[PDB]
Amino acid sequence: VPQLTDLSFVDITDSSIGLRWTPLNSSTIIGYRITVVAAGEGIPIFEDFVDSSVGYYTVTGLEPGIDYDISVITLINGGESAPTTLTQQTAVPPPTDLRFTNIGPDTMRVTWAPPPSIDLTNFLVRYSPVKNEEDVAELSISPSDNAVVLTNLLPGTEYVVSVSSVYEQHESTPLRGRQKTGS
Amino acid sequence: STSDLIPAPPLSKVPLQQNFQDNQFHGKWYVVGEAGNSLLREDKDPRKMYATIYELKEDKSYNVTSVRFRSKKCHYLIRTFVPGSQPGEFTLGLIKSKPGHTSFLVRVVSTNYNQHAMVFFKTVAQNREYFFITLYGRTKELTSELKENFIRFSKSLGLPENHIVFPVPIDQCIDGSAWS
Repeated sequence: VPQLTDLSFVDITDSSIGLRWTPLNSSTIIGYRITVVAAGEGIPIFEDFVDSSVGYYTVTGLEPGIDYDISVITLINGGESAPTTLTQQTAVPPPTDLRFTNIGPDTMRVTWAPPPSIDLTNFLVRYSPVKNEEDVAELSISPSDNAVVLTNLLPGTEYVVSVSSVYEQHESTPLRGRQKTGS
Repeated sequence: STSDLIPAPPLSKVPLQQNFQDNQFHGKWYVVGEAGNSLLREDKDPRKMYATIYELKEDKSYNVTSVRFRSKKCHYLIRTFVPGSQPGEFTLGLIKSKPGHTSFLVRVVSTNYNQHAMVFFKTVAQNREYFFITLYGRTKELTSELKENFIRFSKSLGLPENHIVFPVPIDQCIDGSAWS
């Protein structure tokens, strides 16, 4: 009974994991069971079914920073495949609500809302002009701060500011916007 | 995923090993028994034994490695157990300084360090609390009175017998030596 040979993860967030695979070709194949387990102790979380034509599924409601085993099993009438199992760790949750305030010709203020009740080791701000991406700046901001003021900026110039949350060596997907300076 | 679940017990029912010694607890443990509110005994394809290796860091946290035989290959996971409020309690995940909103929580319930232990695990997904208990062994075999005691404790947290499993011992992957 064939297994999937191309199961892969996509859209990996702090609370969810996406799956894609190529559905197989068989009259016999009726669907795919999906099994989610908390990795390590192997704590069963849930199972879920999709039909034979479906090559996509999203695991939701997961907890951030934790390791899960996800497997997909091919189903026939009164039988099934060996599981195809992969292990994936949910992301660090990003900040939200990027505002730009105090717009000068050589300075701006950047505010974000931290991910609530998550204890990060730091934030990480990257800024660069739009027209010269190779010239990037990195500031490491205290996990208790929610704002930084940038200085020494070129006037009349559009910047890309991004803020990522960081725990140990893992970091979130970036929260990214664009403000330009005055003249 | 919407079916009913046996409630996780209060932490008043999950006591810690008294005077817990992180240095005596380190090293390799075989998982001789398992119980949980989502765990169902399935004799058509049983759960196999695996080992964890708890390595004590300078941090005072553990670098816990799981070794499992799966899909004809040895499988290795590594996690960091950060210590919580009382010796024998650990957290995983990013939520730590907010008790009772914890992602994943560990409590060593009893152990004599050189033979056996019982460890309680509790986590959340989709607003539903899952809990799990392991009977650890320094060897693959344990005495029938230690297993009976595991069954007893598991019942004290509200699990019936069909939520309790004793994994089949295996030779693959799990008998690795390693210096420390």
